[PDB]
Amino acid sequence: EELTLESLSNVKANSYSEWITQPNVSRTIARELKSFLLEYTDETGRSVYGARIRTLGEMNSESLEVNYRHLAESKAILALFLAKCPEEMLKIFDLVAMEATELHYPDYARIHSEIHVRISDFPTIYSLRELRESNLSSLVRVTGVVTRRTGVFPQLKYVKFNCLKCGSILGPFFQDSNEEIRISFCTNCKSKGPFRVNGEKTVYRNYQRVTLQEAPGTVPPGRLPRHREVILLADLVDVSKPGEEVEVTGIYKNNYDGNLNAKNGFPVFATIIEANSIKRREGNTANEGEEGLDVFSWTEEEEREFRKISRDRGIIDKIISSMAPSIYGHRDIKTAVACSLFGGVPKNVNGKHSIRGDINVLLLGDPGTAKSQILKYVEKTAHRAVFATGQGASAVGLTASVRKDPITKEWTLEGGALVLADKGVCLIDEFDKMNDQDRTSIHEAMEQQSISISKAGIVTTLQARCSIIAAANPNGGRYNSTLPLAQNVSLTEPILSRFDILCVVRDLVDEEADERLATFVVDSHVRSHPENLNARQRRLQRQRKKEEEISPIPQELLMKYIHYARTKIYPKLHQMDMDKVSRVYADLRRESISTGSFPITVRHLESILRIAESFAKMRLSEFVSSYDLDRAIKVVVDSFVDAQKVSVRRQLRRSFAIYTLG
Amino acid sequence: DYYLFLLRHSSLYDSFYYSNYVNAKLSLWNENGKKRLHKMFARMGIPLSTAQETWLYMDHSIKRELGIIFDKNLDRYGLQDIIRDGFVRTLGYRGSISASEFVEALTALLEVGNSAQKLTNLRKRWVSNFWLSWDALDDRKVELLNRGIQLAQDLQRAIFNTGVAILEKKLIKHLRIYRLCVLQDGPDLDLYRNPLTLLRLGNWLIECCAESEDKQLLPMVLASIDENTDTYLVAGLTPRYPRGLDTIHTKKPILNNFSMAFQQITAETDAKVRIDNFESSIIEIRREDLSPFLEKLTLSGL
Amino acid sequence: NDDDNTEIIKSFKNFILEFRLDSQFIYRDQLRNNILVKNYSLTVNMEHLIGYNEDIYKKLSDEPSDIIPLFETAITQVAKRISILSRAQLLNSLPTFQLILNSNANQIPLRDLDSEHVSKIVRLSGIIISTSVLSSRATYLSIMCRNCRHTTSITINNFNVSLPRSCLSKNCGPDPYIIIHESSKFIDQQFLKLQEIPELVPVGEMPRNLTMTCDRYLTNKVIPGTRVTIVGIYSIYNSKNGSGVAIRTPYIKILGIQSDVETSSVTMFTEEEEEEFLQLSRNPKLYEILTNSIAPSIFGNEDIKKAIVCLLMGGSKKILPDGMRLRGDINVLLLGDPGTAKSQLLKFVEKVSPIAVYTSGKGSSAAGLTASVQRDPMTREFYLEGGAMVLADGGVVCIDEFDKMRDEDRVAIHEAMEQQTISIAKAGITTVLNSRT
DNA sequence: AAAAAAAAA
Ligand SMILES: Nc1ncnc2c1ncn2[C@@H]1O[C@H](COP(=O)(O)OP(=O)(O)OP(=O)(O)O)[C@@H](O)[C@H]1O
Ligand SMILES: Nc1ncnc2c1ncn2[C@@H]1O[C@H](COP(=O)(O)OP(=O)(O)OP(=O)(O)O)[C@@H](O)[C@H]1O
Ligand SMILES: [Mg+2]
Ligand SMILES: [Zn+2]
Ligand SMILES: [Zn+2]
Repeated sequence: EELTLESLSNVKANSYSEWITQPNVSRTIARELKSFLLEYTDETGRSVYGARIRTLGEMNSESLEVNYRHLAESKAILALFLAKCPEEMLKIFDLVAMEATELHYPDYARIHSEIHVRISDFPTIYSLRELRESNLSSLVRVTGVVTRRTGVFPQLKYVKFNCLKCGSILGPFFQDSNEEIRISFCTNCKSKGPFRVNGEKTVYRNYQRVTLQEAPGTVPPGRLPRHREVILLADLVDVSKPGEEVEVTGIYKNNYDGNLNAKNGFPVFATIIEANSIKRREGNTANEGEEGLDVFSWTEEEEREFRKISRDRGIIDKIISSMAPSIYGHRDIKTAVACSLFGGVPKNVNGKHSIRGDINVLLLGDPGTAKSQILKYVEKTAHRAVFATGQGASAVGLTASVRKDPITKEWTLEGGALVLADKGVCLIDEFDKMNDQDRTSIHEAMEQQSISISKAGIVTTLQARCSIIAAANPNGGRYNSTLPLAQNVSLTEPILSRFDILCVVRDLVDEEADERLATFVVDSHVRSHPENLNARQRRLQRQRKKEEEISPIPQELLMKYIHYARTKIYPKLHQMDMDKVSRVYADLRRESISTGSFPITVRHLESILRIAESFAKMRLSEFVSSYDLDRAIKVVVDSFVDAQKVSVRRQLRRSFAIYTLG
Repeated sequence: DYYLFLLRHSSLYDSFYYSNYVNAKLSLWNENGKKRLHKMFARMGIPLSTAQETWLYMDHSIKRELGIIFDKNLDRYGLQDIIRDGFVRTLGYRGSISASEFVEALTALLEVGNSAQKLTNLRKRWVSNFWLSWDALDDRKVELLNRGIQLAQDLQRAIFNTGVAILEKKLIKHLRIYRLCVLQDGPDLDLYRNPLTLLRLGNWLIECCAESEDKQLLPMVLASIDENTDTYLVAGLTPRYPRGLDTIHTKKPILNNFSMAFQQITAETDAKVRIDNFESSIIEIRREDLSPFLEKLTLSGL
Repeated sequence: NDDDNTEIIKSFKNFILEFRLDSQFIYRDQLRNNILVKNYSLTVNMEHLIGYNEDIYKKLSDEPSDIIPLFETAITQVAKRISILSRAQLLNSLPTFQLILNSNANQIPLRDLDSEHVSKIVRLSGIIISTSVLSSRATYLSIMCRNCRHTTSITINNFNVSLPRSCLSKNCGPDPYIIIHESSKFIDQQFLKLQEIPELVPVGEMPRNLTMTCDRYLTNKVIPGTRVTIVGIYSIYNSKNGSGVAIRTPYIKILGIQSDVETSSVTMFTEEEEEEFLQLSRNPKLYEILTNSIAPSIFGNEDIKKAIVCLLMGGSKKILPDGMRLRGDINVLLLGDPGTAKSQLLKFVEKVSPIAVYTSGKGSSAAGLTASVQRDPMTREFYLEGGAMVLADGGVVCIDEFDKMRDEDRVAIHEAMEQQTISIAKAGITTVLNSRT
């Protein structure tokens, strides 16, 4: 038996589907696939799939992710076979993956009997409009949005029957999730008769089906969307959420239907898509830095690099300077944004007191100050981001809404904009113009971190953990430096007090500043010109060279670092000065409304603590040191003092200099 | 039986998590320890959700084959010294109790239950706790033992939470003769006014220190704070050999010279201490008097 | 086949008749005290069953729906043994006894339930949102034929039967049987809906609902809006009337219920807690020990806490022979500057009160508070559905951002709070409804 | 057929 790879080039059967299942070639495919995933070497010289299997064993999950381009660069014929005949290849590849997993963990079958594989990124991408007859029974990659999700129900996987006319027990049968098992002659007795399921000896799966429309960002303008049906098997249940744009790699298949034939009067068949991989594509449209189902996941070596680079001196400065590397100046805005997207620690006292652990930021200033670019970068880098703007958002659109389901005909809850911002940031542009009724509906979202609805006989409370970043413009289009903040905007104290860090940006006239800004802008414009081994990695090193000149660290490493710090590190607060902070709060209560107009309350003390915890988080440290508290108090004092009239700004600056000596 | 913390009354995951020997051998105070523990569990084959259930409802087949699972899996991680032989007592349909679990329950019930005037009040509280522990001995009472078991769990949690912070902060100063660490500030420091609780913490710390690559056997000094009295409670601790050592290097157990050092310093210098505990290596010293004293102990022949 | 059933019944009867700790046979005395008060039920604790013998618990955990009825008939056999005399040879109005279980196993969240929990005993917690009306079920059916016209009896168990084929032995039909409704035994069944607790919902998701079924004594025990702990069986029932292929909607069969309120709200308290409450009432500084206990995490406010305590205690309801009503509650309004901790007291007041609801005045409507007139799509009939001010009847309702509430919505509460009754007239429904809060 | 929630004038 010549089980050589080159013998697979030429087919002897009429089609691939009847050739792959041949016993002679199937074992060759299995052994070659084993030699592939046991020996594939990455750029560093180590088997990446080994680390993948170790991590899978740690997390005891169900899905092992195999990269498509890895299987394409080496052993392209197997990739072609997978692309043309997915159903017949995934079974063999699951078998070999199970063998590989049991190689590292003997007796792992007790944890789970079968393993499912996932394909990372197929080369060709289609749309819902571009679907034809040719691409049937083959892998497809479809981008869309989720509209209606049915739910979770079990299914039979290994079906057996007991025929009582002859006492015959049928063997284990499989189900294709869309076809009913139909047996004609009922095994050896060769006769049809009554039978029963006898489900005491059976195994179960769970499924979920969903409706997929077209993304409004890719539909032709003024046209209508197209709908398809997507079926999710085990380990893919509840991964997708309503209203979330997704990209699904799956298999295209067709089945008969009666009413569909009746209405059209022609032999037309229905089509469904069974999912094989899902990738969320909400907000973060930047999808060129790295490949994979998720870009916020880290390997063990990346964790090691995080720990190695999280201990160097002055990492806070590098993190701040590496954010928005194409915007000149505005150091305070960068620091505030970093402290807002790193967050704090929520506090629960005896399960009976609640302290919010997220920081809000309000921006304000003159036009032409690139606030919207900062907001766009924040949306790009955050894991969960939602963009609202001006009057285009309503009060019930941000919060939860109640809707009557057209099918079952009863009221149900519809997830609002803020619900999608859980463990994330919600970004608002043109905050000032938004109508007051559209603005007063986020007070609980800012402070109470919970949404309560009592409408149409439904009384429920919805949790919301979101950070709000807003941008606005002052009255008259410019900030009058010789007037207090109370006469610059129409917002009141109840909304102003809920913002921790408030930044005021002024556009002045300076010669050397203008020359420097012009030089930086011109060099940025020249830098981003579209015209200046494997060519792809040469393009990658060119991108890295172009990137290293404005940012101390690469962007994808920064995103994974932010995710890791938000997930695992929880700072603790023990050895801090009681009296310094208490006296500073007393001093801020002094002056303020007693001399000016800006409101200061107990919320700002908790804001100082949260900023200190955020600064502790940035270093991947479990305990808050004194330097972090000094930085936080300096930031808060500067932000307070830099929002007064020009008559008292110098006086307050020299009055508050005793707390931030350093 | 095994060197495990309340195996028959807590989940197997917590039993591995809180065990002092396992902690020392696998460094569970950082994340690599938890990763190694998860590798251990996955290779043994017990599901993470199954291992986090009560021992009563834990799967019967795995409870039966646990011995073989441990025998085949512990060798790679090097925990083959955890298996030993112990005594188990059963009375009717009540259940099963082991000697180690019973003594831990008794110790914790002694620890927790229910200037000079406050010291006398503390001492009478301690004698009342002793009487309650004595009453708990008889077989007719079991609500005085379930409470002790749950208090043991709580106290071990608190000790672990304080020790991880100490090891993070690196408060263990390495002097030329003896190591030193002082719990100047932190949470729940009022619990450590009990000498037996302080000895428990010191035992865990000395086990962690011994289970390292350092080749120095030095006595350890541990101190705490009682802000009401403004006094330090200082206890001297002896070094200990690794539990997995032969008898040839056990010619004589390690002695304790801290009592002699303290008595000599107090007899040659008018320090404001109060040496009255039956344990001669535990003293109460003043906050302002701790340091000079310390240098004296550094300069005196130990 | 029958030998194994007899062995299992004998094992359970031996467990009941032989289990003793110290000098008391607890279960026999429990059966006595239950029969004396006409509560034909028995409560089994898992720890006792495991301590007695492990094989019985193993068999119960393996296939519960097949084993439980054997235990529930062994219980009634023992009850007839130890409650009536043979008299050398009647009423015998003793139905099959109900079995209730308690356990302390690890809880399982609702969203964690999957295919591996089918036909297993699980313990979980949720919140009750709606209770169905009780319906009847048949247990002992007297069946009459039409052609041969003989009598037969059918005994039906509730766990996990159709008209028998052919007659009992001329030439009758396939199923020539009818149901004799008189001389038949019936029981009660009820349906409940369970919802995930707010603090355990995963990231960026929405609560999921589940359906539970209870029967006999377990019915009419809970009310909507109360946190409960349920132990039961997670099984699946097909839906012929009702997408997909070979689908099966799951549900829960209730075996045991624990509640914090313990359905106390006549007096259900025993003597120990009664004397404890009396001794606490003898404390001469109980007012301060209660004022200090209202949100000890909030500093400075004292008159607010005294007002909250006075509201929690409530007034004394009064009625007159003339028919007029007098209100028996006090309403407290907090109207002050921001940052003075007003909502943090509202959530704590919601937590302390036995019956309370917390809602915002912004996301609320007049029809979404008092009573919403829904319409069943199937039978096409109108019926009233409760809002938020009827769920909080007999308790306190927590409203924040009262000024953000719409003017048209704020007027419906006038009569509801000044007379404690709401009157509705919609689609021919004229009902006065009581709401005291 | 009748009640109740949402966006736009
Ligand atoms: N250092 C810089 N500061 C400000 N703007 C900069 C800087 N460098 C470049 N720019 C350019 O300034 C422009 C400002 O963009 P944009 O008009 O969106 O800002 P904005 O005034 O904050 O917007 P909006 O109207 O939403 O308030 C961008 O085109 C950006 O490329
Ligand atoms: N007296 C106080 N003692 C302790 N904490 C306080 C006190 N007053 C306010 N706080 C703190 O204020 C924070 C915010 O309070 P909260 O949002 O409930 O205020 P509020 O007065 O109800 O606001 P609003 O009027 O805007 O609804 C909380 O974290 C709480 O700890
Ligand atoms: Mg509020
Ligand atoms: Zn046959
Ligand atoms: Zn007949």
